[PDB]
Amino acid sequence: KPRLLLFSPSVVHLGVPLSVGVQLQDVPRGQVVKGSVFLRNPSRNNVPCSPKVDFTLSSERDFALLSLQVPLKDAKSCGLHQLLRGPEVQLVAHSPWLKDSLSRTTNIQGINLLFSSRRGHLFLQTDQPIYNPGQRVRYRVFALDQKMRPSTDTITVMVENSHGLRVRKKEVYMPSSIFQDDFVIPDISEPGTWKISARFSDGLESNSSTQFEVKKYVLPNFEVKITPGKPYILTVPGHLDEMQLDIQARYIYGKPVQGVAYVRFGLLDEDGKKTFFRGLESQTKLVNGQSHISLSKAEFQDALEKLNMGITDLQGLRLYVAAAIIESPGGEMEEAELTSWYFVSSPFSLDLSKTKRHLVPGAPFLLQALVREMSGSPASGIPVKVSATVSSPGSVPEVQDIQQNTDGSGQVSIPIIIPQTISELQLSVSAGSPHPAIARLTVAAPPSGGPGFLSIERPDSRPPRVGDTLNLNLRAVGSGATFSHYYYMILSRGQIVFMNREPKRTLTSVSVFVDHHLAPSFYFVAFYYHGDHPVANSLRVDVQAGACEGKLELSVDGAKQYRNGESVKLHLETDSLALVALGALDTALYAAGSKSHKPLNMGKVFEAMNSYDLGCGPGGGDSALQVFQAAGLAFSDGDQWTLSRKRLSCP
Amino acid sequence: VQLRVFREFHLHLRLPMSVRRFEQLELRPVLYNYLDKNLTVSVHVSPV
Amino acid sequence: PDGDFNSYVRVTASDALSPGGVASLLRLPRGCGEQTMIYLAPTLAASRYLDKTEQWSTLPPETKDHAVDLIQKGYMRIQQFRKADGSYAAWLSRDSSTWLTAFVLKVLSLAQEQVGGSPEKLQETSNWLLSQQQADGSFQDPCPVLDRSMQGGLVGNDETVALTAFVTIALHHGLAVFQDEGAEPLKQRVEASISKANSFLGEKASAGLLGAHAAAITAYALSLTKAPVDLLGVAHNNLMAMAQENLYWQAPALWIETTAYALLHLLLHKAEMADQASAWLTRQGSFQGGFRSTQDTVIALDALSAYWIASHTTEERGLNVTLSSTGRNGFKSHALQLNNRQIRGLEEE
Ligand SMILES: *[C@@H]1O[C@H](CO)[C@@H](O)[C@H](O)[C@H]1NC(C)=O
Ligand SMILES: *[C@@H]1O[C@H](CO)[C@@H](O)[C@H](O)[C@H]1NC(C)=O
Repeated sequence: KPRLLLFSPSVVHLGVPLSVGVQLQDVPRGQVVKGSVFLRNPSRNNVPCSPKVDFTLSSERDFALLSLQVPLKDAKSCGLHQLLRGPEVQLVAHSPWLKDSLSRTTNIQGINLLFSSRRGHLFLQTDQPIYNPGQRVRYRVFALDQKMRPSTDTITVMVENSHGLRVRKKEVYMPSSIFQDDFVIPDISEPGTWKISARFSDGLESNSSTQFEVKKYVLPNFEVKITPGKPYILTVPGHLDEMQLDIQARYIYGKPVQGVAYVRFGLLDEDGKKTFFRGLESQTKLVNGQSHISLSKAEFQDALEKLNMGITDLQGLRLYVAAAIIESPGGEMEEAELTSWYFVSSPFSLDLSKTKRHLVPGAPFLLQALVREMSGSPASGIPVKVSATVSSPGSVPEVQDIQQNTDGSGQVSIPIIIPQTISELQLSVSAGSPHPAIARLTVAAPPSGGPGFLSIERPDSRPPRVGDTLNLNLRAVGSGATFSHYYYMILSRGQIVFMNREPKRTLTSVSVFVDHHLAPSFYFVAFYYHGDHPVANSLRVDVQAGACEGKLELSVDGAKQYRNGESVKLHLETDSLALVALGALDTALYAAGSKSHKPLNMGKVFEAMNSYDLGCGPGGGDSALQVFQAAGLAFSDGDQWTLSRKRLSCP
Repeated sequence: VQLRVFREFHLHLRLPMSVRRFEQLELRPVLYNYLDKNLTVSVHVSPV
Repeated sequence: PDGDFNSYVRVTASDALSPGGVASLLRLPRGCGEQTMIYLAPTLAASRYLDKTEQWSTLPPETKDHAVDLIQKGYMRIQQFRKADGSYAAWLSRDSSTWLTAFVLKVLSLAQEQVGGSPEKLQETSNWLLSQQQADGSFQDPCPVLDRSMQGGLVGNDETVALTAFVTIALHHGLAVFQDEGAEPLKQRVEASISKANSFLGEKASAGLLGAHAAAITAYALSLTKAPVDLLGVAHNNLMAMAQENLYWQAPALWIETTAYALLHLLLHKAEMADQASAWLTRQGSFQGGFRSTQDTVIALDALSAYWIASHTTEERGLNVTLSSTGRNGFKSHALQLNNRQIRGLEEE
């Protein structure tokens, strides 16, 4: 009956400490256990290439969170890098209490993890997005560790040519976590996109890359932007909406542009074949720098019939509009093109990725949807209708209809109720009217006869910020109240962070303080033992993207306008001593560039931090082992264990 | 931090990337007059 | 004549047995001096096969320690049956047997990597094996093994040649664990004895008219123990001349044993020929409760592990290019090398 749990992340990143959580379940008050935990290679020999970490547990302290280092030297020593097929290492928890008390066959219990080689973060920056051939390129690369603090490790940068050939390689010994370097593009370089990579010398797969386009150009004077009236066209047989565009020309310094806009229309398929209408062209002057144009239904249908086609064929095609305005009397001409005006049959969209799957019976099932306009910002105030059919539990199926208007950012949380002994649930979601966006989802109930279910309820369905406490309501449904505590844990960025023990009451509430080491998302895994079987549930929370751990405000007090040669006072403020990496860039470079090349902002940093995570899906499982596997854990008590990951990426 | 600069009266000159020697070209500097007063100027290129 | 010259060089490089079945062989040894070997041999073979094939990731870590402790207990089991001169007979009172000593020596040598047992005790066993050698290098078994069905393909038209080949195989396996210092006459006489035995085996293979299993084990013994060129060549030619046809040779244990021995010998010698033999062996081992006799289990597992380790090994696939030319800038030669370089088909300019 007594059991010793063991939790650890599914994937080990060599050279970075491993968060191993041990727990003691159903132990008499008079028993105190002590042992050690270490990594181990199963093939070479039982040679522990990790410093053994001791743990002591008792009735009053039945769990302990240990940090287990995995140094590079020991890991290389045991032949982990000499394995032929399969990068797999084992973690073992050895204690003499197992043999003495449980009389087990052996006193070794553990899991089969899957090591990797990624470590730390590297960020690369270049002087400007687009370069002229034969122009110097200045790039700097910052290096940080997994804790997001500056690192002094050694990287090996390398430039690549447009064809893919290496052009320059270097190795650096950073004492300041920044490396700056210059190189010259060959004068005869053909147009293309060059890539700069940077990886840790020890870690083979710890690379990070940036791209810059090489193209022969002269910096423009003004930018031309084409904006559709709506980002979509309704090709529904009932009706076809109006096609109207606004073309705006603006000098780089703000003043409008006087000139003549020449616009041409055509069809464009996803393959990349353009079919222009020999006609329908527009030639209009610009008033206040903006010109309003439109294509009437009659002329559009005439053009379509002249092309030997009907309006039914406009399924994947998009209307392609090209413009080439000529400034007057300067004479300079600039061109713009639009490749995002799709033909659609529904002006809305539905994203049911937030909705859980295979959820517990006897508790409300929350359907979460994000209604978004076709190629646009999330909608608000658009009614959403859900028809949920609870399939045969033994009798005829029963249907329910619930309608709710989206509040803000498109979020809608519709609590469809589900009875006990449910078989399956079928969900038909329709957003907006007329011309609704329809989505479907089917959920299969867990097999009957289980030891119970755990329901995790979130009273607030909005993304918490940083520094705000979060409350979840744990409850046990369809089970016997024989236990006394709920055990829960948090999983952020692929490593166990928190592990606690909450007493059991009616509607137990747990509070988690959203700190700065939980962003941009975390998994809340809770469970309890109903006799000799685990009952578990999980949940994913997306912390809202906001400010940094520190701060940096570059502010220039005064008006935006200036004059060449003026002196500008630039203020920098932080919370500690920091190496501010400054850079001032022209804006006409973006106009010169054919394709958008977004810079390094907080979105990229947040994606970098959470790319190390092992979680997969919005949470929930048919059993305890499935829940832990979805979360990203490695559980093994003696009778149950999770099979090793087959590949780093979830199916 | 966007930081725009302006003159309210300036000369804009845009030369090509390169030109073959002995091949005639045309320079087209443009005067921009964003002031509220109608003006008159004299434009010349310094010999070299 | 007043132009600009540039040059660029770019070198573009363009490029098993199911774990459950083998795991079931782990059984705790029990019984007399023969039953312990009966239980241990497939168990140690299974442990070695899983260890080399790296299939432990499909089993819980408790299994590995259980297997280690089981093998330790099995090794300690025969320590009480040892005689004065390391004979390792079936019983303390009963007389010894050459095959039993050879099997014990081979198992102990193969199981010395996990537990450190005194090699000085293995010296006496090797000495006892040497003391029974004949003038031409052969050996005679004073008493046949109690169970004859567990011996595999040894029984047949010829028995002495196969027994001598197996004893030589065991001696070579125990040769590796010999201490790098001390007992120099012992290792010298071991080398002389094995050389004489390879000479005898080569002469017998040249004579021909040998059993299939006997020919296979003699060929493997010659190939492993560094036979001379002529004897190894004639033995190999004799062995290949009797090859049958992916089907090769519910199959009898003799077929499995001879196929495994031939596969191991040939791997020691792999191009469109070992694949069919390996596939047939794997298909035979896929039978529920397959690999009946202990000898076939051990030999097939060793052969399959060796084949896997040979097949799954990779190659460096390096490359080097050097350019040398003479010009007004003195003389200069320039060397550039691509390789795997962590990127399959590295390209340099
Ligand atoms: C790192 O390199 C691999 C190839 O080794 C590549 O597939 C991967 O995209 C790179 N990671 C980046 C650029 O973040
Ligand atoms: C400048 O020129 C316009 C004609 O282009 C003329 O009518 C006007 O009187 C002049 N003076 C101004 C705008 O002060």
